[PDB]
Amino acid sequence: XXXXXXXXXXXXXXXXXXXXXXXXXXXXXXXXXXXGQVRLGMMRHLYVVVDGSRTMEDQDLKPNRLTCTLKLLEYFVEEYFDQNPISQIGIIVTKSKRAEKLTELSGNPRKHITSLKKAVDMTCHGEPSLYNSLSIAMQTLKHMPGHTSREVLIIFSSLTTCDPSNIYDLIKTLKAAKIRVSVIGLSAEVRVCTVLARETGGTYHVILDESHYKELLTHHVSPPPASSSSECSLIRMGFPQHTIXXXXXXXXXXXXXXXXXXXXXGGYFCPQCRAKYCELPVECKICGLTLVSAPHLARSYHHLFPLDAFQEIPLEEYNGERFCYGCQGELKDQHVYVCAVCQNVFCVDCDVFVHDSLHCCPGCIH
Amino acid sequence: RGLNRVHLQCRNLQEFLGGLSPGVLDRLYGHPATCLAVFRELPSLAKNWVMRMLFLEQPLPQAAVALWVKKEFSKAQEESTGLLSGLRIWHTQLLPGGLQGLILNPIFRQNLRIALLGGGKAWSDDTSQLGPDKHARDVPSLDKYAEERWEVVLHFMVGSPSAAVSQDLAQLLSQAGLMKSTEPGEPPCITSAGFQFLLLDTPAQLWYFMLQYLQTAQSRGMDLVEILSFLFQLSFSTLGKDYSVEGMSDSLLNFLQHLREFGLVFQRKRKSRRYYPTRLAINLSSGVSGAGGTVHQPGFIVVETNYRLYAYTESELQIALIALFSEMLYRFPNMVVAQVTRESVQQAIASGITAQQIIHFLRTRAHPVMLKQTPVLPPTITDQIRLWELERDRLRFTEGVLYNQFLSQVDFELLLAHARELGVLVFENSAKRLMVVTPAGHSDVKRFWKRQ
Amino acid sequence: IINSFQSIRQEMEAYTPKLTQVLSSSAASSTITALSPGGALMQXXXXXXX
Amino acid sequence: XXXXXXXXXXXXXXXXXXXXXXXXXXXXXXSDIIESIFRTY
Amino acid sequence: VNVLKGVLIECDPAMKQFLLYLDESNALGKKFIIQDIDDTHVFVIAELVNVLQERVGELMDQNAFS
Amino acid sequence: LNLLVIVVDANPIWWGKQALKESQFTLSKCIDAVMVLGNSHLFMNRSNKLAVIASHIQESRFLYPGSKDGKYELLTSANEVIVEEIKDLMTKSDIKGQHTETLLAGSLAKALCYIHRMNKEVKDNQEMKSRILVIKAAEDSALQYMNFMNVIFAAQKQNILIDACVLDSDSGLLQQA
Ligand SMILES: [Zn+2]
Ligand SMILES: [Zn+2]
Ligand SMILES: [Zn+2]
Repeated sequence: XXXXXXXXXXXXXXXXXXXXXXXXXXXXXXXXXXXGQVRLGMMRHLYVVVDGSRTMEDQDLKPNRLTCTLKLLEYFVEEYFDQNPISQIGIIVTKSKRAEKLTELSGNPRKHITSLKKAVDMTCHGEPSLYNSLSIAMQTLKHMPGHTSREVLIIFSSLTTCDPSNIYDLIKTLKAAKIRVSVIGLSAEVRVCTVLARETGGTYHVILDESHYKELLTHHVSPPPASSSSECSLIRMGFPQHTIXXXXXXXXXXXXXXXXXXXXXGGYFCPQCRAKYCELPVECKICGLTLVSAPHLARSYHHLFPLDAFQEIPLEEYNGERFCYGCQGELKDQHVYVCAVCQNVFCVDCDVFVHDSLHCCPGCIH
Repeated sequence: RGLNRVHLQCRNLQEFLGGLSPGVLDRLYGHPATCLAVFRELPSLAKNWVMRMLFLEQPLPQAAVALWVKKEFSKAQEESTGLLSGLRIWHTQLLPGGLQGLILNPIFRQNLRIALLGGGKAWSDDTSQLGPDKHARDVPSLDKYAEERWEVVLHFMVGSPSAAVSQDLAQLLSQAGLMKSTEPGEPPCITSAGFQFLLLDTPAQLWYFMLQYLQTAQSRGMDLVEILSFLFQLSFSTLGKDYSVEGMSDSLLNFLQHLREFGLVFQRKRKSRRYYPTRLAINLSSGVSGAGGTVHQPGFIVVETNYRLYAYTESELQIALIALFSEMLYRFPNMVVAQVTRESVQQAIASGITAQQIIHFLRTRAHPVMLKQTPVLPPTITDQIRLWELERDRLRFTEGVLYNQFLSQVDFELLLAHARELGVLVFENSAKRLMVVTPAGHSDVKRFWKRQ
Repeated sequence: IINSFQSIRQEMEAYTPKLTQVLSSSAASSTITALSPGGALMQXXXXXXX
Repeated sequence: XXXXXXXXXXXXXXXXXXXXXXXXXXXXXXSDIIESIFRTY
Repeated sequence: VNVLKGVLIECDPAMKQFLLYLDESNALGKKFIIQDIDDTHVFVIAELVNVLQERVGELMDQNAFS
Repeated sequence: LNLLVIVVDANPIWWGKQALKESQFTLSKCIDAVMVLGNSHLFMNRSNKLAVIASHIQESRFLYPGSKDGKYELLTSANEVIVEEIKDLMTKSDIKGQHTETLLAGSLAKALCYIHRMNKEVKDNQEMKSRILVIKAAEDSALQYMNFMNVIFAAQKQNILIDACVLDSDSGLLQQA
């Protein structure tokens, strides 16, 4: 009731500035990113199980937990389809001791984000059911092929995990069915989700803030490394070229579509069944082939020959290269970042840009 | 005031240059400053078309110009073509069949190509050799000089005891319609055009000075062409590098020292050979300084939903302006606290201000915490300001001439049709034969009545 | 490699013609002829006759 | 698989979820309550 | 016919019949309104239009006080 | 507010073969068309910005960044620094044999991070749209495809448009970009 005494003063002219700068510096933090030269699960049928519990309506977040969770899942679907194109998502809301396959396992963000914009309007009545949700996710994820790192992400809030049967035989089955389940938890640590996470192979985490929860979902965007158990197969792939209406439709093949459609003149075929698809990449609806344009293999090549660390040094320190090798600007701050191989000079803006978006050192290309 | 009230209309360099003599225009493009300055005023279509057709000696047919544009944009296309045509850029030629060729005015085209590439003139830059000059002036001190001189002129309009205007400028202010002298033992008042001049942007105020200054350029032996070439030579200059005067006539010397009185140019001495084009002179442009922030000065007025103005600026000028369109309560050495009362705005429109001046004034000086809002003003306050000015401006006046109580009905629509024919129809009736024609154009129909 | 290094080291010494060298007007007229809808680089494309 | 791949187990308050009333001796028609009593007792 | 060179007044009908009331009371010097040519428009003698410009707003503000 | 970033593929081997060809069109008219495009872009609006990069065989050195002959003044200073920078670049030069095919991935990387820092320079009132012109005249090496796609996807994310004028030969990676 006396927080007003948190503001001290020594000279009081820049001392209130020092207290405000200490507070504003203590109101921020940096992320923790991990590097690996290890095998990753790059075809990735992930399957999101959201709570629809009573505890979703609690107001620990700035809106209630349903709204914030659903907003960050909209961001999650966006960044996951932005970074892994082959993969798919399916969304289950778990509600009233039963599980509901809200959006089936598909690979385009339009249907999922449309369903989340719908699912803002829900009710969140009852206690969850981890049994039935893992059962529906298992039931769909039995028969995906063995090289797929089949992954479930349970955004789980409440504590009473109201199952209708025994949920250690599910964990033994899902251990044998080489699935991988990771739970992001709200407000607590629950022993059953801990056993599920450490036994199926996943990772369990509990949420402080908006920013920490964004860091956790960003941690689950990237393809997680594989165990010594998952099959390393060789999936047969198809690379259909784009085909416009051939020569002003001189002996074309006028089709409707293949999944309220208009008359398609041309587009993408299939090299297996010779059907008609508008969008690529799409799993072949009548063959079982997977269809790839092949920058969609190049969109996720940075995981395989990855980045390295920047040697971060704040001080002045021998810098005979005053200008940024990134964008030709002066280093007006005390943070200078130097690469490993070429050992050029980069600033903070070039650091965040290279390590988040461009994914390569501009020096090592030269 | 049996006409309408004095609405301060900025010409925006189109109604100025469109409406002159084409010989004046063909002399006007005889310096590359004027060609760049008319170039940047153009809309983006006409911009890209001039830069397309610049390197070309053949009159392209009309079909290609109409056929360079996608179909949906023809409504927003003919404005650029018509604006090029009326401004004597596109003079029309003929392909030897019937195709009406279009070609840029070779004075305009040659001097744009001088503005982009090497040239035969020298932009009237000169220096014999004078190095680091005796009392070289500093760039923030040029900013300070601009602020001092132009705020002295603004205080003179406001009517402070800082009246350092040297009475040629006061005669200019009386001649442009801003400070009316009445009962000639020296009260200089403010016209309502002066109040609307005050609430305007700084480049808009200076360009309105240059337009109403050259509106009466038939007085002192001045010519429009050389003065406008010197204005467009000023606003395409640099604060850092220094200039010289040798290469200017004596009427140019009188205009340049009158311009020194304006504060747009920092001299050192009257008989000197050097001028420093000030930061007011560079941002001389027919345009808008913004809707959230100004390059000149960052905004300083926080307008909260309490109808509450927080001005973070100490200046007697801007305090007087906020006194014009509001009423003021607290004054601290960093801040002024004012409230926008209904009665304050109804006082600000009794002296005559259409309240787009007020809303654009507050948008111009929007404090950088008031930014990061997409409606930078609270729309309750802004729509309340507009509703207050619509309560004050509810009468619309027109001088007319009456036709009433005709003996028939065929001559009724005959007089109405003759009014519509010569474009003098104002208001009509359907039932009781009560028509309004233009009174100045009435004598045509009146002598038609004496002819039938 | 050696021939081209010699010729381009000699080339980029004497430089900057801006008025004269850049465009002949007949090349610009033929370019406008090409980018007009019946010439080269206008492929008679985006037709899509349905 | 099934109606819900299983049913809703009796969480708690199977007598006090919508207690004695499908609106003491009020109406009794709630499906969760009758199925949870069928399992529980 | 009867050519009078008066002044057209455009308003909203509330102020139209306020002008009719104000002309019936003769508060600007004369019966300055000639006739009523619309549901909206009025005619007024040209030289009393400035005293109109002041006193109409002033008397509308005076009517909201008693 | 707009930002054109011209990238001129200054392969000294290719333009050397072009200047020993004794054609009409040499590197001088290429860099002069670059500067006339740059002065035209700065000329179309006051707020426009310009940056001109030259991919050499072993370095991505930028070219950019009173009135004596009648131009606008900042156009004169920009033309002087571009002329002096290409004269410092191409004349004072080197010779190596293992790496003689030109590069385009690094200059595009510098352009991407330059547009990033110049978008951090932008204040809250205005907003910057941006594009990268690529004037290509040589044959691109295949060996940097792993790199090259990456900068394209960066321009996919950063919403930077990419344009290309290829001069002699078609280029599949650049029409792909
Ligand atoms: Zn197929
Ligand atoms: Zn490196
Ligand atoms: Zn940098």
